[PDB]
Amino acid sequence: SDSKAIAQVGTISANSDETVGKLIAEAMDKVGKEGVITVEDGTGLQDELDVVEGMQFDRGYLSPYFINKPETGAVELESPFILLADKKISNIREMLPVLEAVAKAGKPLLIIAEDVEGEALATLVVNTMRGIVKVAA
Amino acid sequence: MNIRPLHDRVIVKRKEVETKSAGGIVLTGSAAAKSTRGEVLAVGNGRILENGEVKPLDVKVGDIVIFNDGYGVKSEKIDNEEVLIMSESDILAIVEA
Amino acid sequence: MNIRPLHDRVIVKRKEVETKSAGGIVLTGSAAAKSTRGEVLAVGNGRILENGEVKPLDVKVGDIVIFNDGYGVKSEKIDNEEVLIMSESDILAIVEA
Amino acid sequence: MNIRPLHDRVIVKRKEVETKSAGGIVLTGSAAAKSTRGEVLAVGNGRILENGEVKPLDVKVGDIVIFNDGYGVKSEKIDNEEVLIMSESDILAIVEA
Amino acid sequence: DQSSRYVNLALKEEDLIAGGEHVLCAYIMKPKAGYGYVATAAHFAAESSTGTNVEVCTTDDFTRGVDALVYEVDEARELTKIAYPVALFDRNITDGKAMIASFLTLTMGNNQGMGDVEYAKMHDFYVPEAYRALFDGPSVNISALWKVLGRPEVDGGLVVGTIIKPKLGLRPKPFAEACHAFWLGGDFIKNDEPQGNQPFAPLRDTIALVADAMRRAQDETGEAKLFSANITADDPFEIIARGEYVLETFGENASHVALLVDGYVAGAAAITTARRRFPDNFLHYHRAGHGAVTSPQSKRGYTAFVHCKMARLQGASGIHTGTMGFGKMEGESSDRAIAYMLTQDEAQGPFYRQSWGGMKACTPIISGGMNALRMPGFFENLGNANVILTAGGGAFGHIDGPVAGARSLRQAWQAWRDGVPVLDYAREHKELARAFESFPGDADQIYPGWRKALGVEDT
Repeated sequence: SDSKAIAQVGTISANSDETVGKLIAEAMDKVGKEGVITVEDGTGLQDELDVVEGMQFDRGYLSPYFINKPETGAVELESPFILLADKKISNIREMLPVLEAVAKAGKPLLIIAEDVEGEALATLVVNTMRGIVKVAA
Repeated sequence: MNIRPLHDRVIVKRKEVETKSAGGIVLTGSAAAKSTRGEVLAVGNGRILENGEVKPLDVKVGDIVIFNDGYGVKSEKIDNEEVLIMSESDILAIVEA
Repeated sequence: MNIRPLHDRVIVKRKEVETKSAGGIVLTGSAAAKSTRGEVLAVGNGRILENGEVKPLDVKVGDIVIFNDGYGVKSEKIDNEEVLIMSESDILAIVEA
Repeated sequence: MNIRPLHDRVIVKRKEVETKSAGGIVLTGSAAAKSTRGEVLAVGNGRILENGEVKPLDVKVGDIVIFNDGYGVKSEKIDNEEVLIMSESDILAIVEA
Repeated sequence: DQSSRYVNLALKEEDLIAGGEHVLCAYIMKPKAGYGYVATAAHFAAESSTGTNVEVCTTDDFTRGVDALVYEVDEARELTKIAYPVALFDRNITDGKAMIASFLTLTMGNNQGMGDVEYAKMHDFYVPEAYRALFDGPSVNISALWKVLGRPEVDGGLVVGTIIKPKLGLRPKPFAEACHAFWLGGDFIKNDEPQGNQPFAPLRDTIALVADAMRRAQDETGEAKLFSANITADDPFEIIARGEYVLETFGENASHVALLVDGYVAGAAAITTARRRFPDNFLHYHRAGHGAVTSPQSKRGYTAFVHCKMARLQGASGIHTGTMGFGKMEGESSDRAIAYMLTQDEAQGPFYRQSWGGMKACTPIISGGMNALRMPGFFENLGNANVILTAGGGAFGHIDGPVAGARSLRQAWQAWRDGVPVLDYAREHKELARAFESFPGDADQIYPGWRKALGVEDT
């Protein structure tokens, strides 16, 4: 159970490399007992450990214009509302009362949806670009 | 140029289209919406029907009205403005006050 | 806004839709059902045809009516409310009490 | 509720459907048949056309009638019973005596 | 190559046709200048069978059984009629029906690599009365589409379809949504000819997304619908993979699947492959690059007559025929005449009179598209509608675009089939009321005075 003992069984199974022993002993600590570890081909000569915290998933912004930190090339929203639509968004008809209510609140909004079609996306692009509501989809 | 609609015809111009303030807030994008509202520009001499005297149409110039913008409604270019031509029947209602 | 329908036209607003009490008990989901009933908001001055005098329409403001909700009925936005506009012939019957 | 059909309209209810006594004997299954016979529940004030006086309709309440159960009849839900609404011209004959 | 033995004008067209001794193809063939015509027509028959190029041998020279023969030839009318041994068209193992890869290989493909044939447009052919039932043959076709749509198996008429608006660049799920919207309208769709695995909208996601859109649209309309997946690929096993995937993707509606093959760029190997594992599904022939052959810009390859008449032979459940109202002349490659040739199993072509017992019907697929109102005129000229639409704004400049208009022009036939034409079903069906309202470009004159009987104020 101790970090040292785990680092040995790591080292032995690795065929006597202390680096992986330390690295795996570090990973096991930082991710916690319920955490998950994976291994993949790197690029540099060194081994490296990346730890992700909270929730992460492989979906990006639906348009570049949502980029509000173009120095980073990224979107960040603070205290955002989150709308969870288990559907296509196709018409702003669907959004109007929500966007007004979010606009009433003045907080930014993140949309996570099955899809956001050009009409809705374009309308969000105009309203976000012109600063009426901060929105990402 | 002024124009005289030759009885039952009415000439109007439509109000603003796709008002950029949906719910007073969201600057809506285009939705191919067209306003059913217009201003009465010219009114014909009256109604020729029934061999009665030509009774006038009840709308007058400067009336603001709701009209059915159907395929029967034509449109024309005058003084480079767009205008619309319709029967009295194609007008649905008058915008009062 | 108040509106005056320009003879023979009639304007109403629809009653509630998909009343959630089928048999008075079960909360129905959507079945795309629509109520054929509405309340009369304004009534035109009368009927102009046949050279006769413009006799009044029989409905009056505040009437509740059954109407044929067919393609002749149009719909419009007023005070951000929806409203409906129809001929008298699209109203089928008057609902008392 | 009572309802007044608003001129030329007549309200009926259909008689029984698919009488289970074919030849008075054999119980027909469902065979898409619908009775042309119904009982008049309400009758409109009359016919307004042609600028004559509003003469009454020839049917009266409690008449039993053969009607064209075709594309012209329309139908509505009242007191949870179904009823049918048609022109007098939908009614083909009175089965009298 | 060679003309000796390949000239066999002594063969009687009666025993060839009614005796069924040969498949008989009528070509409007013109040589290049200075070549002997009969030699070219006979030499073209060699390319239309054994090849027989420079030399043929079987350890002891000669080869003489495989030859397809000219049996009528006439230089000044450009006529080249070639009779093909039935042994040329080897039987497919799935059904015992001849591989159409051979037929194209021997008519409008590798045989057309002959250069001194300037063109050899086949205007008609015949296939032996009996062995015709053992031509590749459309085990599914309009008649089976009717069956899965719940229509009667006789004169189930127009299976309505579209070319998705606005054609290319529409991403898979917008494309699937345009399919959904169209399927809130009508019945049938295809992928576009570039919309294979090309990166703008690959097949798998599109067909997965389009299949969902079909089920959604079905659930929201109460009627079955169909999609034609672009299986056309450079690898026949990727074609099979696309075909299997679409069937597996539509699953409970796998019988609804159509298989779009851009058969001219795909070749008849792709067609033959898409017919093989998929006999219970609709092979949709499509006409990429067809300007090289069928269009008036060329005299080579197929006429639209044989293009689609061979789609019968292909087991192409349907084929892009051109445009349903065909100009200048009829019988000679008219889409209207083709719609007879494909949908009626007893017809006259411009050189051959043929029955189609046992082998089953083929479906004309219409590009460009009549409005919902002109089509009951085509139906009245065709005496049936047993075709598929696959067109854009010409049929789908409806007030609801690809949507309601695509329901409308199905019911436009149904009224014609009731002998009422479309006026009645526009009184019955709102989409057709909106269709008379959308298509006054024909509506107010092809079927008289709808405006008073149909709809209400302004229709």
